[PDB]
Amino acid sequence: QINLGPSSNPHAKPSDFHFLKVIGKGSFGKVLLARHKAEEVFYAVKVLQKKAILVLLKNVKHPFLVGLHFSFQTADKLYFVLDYINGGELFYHLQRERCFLEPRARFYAAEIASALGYLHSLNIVYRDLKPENILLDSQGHIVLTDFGLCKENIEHNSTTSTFCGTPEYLAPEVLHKQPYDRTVDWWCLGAVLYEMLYGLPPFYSRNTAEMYDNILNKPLQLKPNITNSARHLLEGLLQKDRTKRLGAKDDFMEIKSHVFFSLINWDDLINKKITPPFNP
Ligand SMILES: O=C(O)Cc1ccc(-c2c[nH]c3ncc(-c4ccc5ccccc5c4)cc23)cc1
Repeated sequence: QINLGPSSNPHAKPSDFHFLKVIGKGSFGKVLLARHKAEEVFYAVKVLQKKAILVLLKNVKHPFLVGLHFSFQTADKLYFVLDYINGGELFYHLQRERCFLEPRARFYAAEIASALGYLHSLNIVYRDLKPENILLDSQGHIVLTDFGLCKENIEHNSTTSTFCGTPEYLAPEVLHKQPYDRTVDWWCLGAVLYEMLYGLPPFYSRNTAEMYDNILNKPLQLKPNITNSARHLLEGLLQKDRTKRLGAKDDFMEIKSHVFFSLINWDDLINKKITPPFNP
């Protein structure tokens, strides 16, 4: 038996679920579309094998983090019942539109920002924010797929391909392989916003090794057609030196109070009062 925390359900079994189709295979297992036999509703169920593991689960609730309903385990597998977020991946919409308008992009960046800031206040670092970790809900609000699995305890192939790697934003410090502090999430935020405005990740290249080389050595070139506030924020968030990066000295308060997010009422944002610019 593995300790799963307060969300643990000693009664729940795989026999309670009707699995329909595979949702998505990640680094830490597989996610499947399942309909509860009794309750008659749809859940995204993440399954991870117990032989893959070498104080493991710490679920955090937030209007912009996916909700963990309960968790259960068999002799071989672990199950994590999550909200089925149906609005589709944010970056699917991005591809279909080539890029986002600034008010649109700000909205999404702001919702992600708040969730990251809240986690840091509880001494939790997101570590590896990816476009595949960002979804919109039925209404059009940002939902992050991370629910609290201790990632530094799961055996998985992190092997990187030569051309056309898995979309991910590796900060300069992560490439040097230095411990994750909060400021790594701010780089990821900046990279998410960069891609939202420009259509591709910062320092992008078809060659993965060339891409890493850019991240480390090539100066951040921001093309025109974005506002000064957007320009200044990206310059701040995509600082290669993490002691100079925006949100180094005062974390979320540096992002929250930035001129780019002037139009954001953060109280209304968490309370989902600002209606999403796009409805799925
Ligand atoms: O597996 C990993 O490591 C990382 C990871 C990835 C995803 C999720 C995830 C939790 N809940 C979810 N609900 C829905 C979806 C989802 C996916 C594709 C869709 C395509 C079209 C329309 C709706 C779609 C919905 C994905 C999740 C959790 C962990």
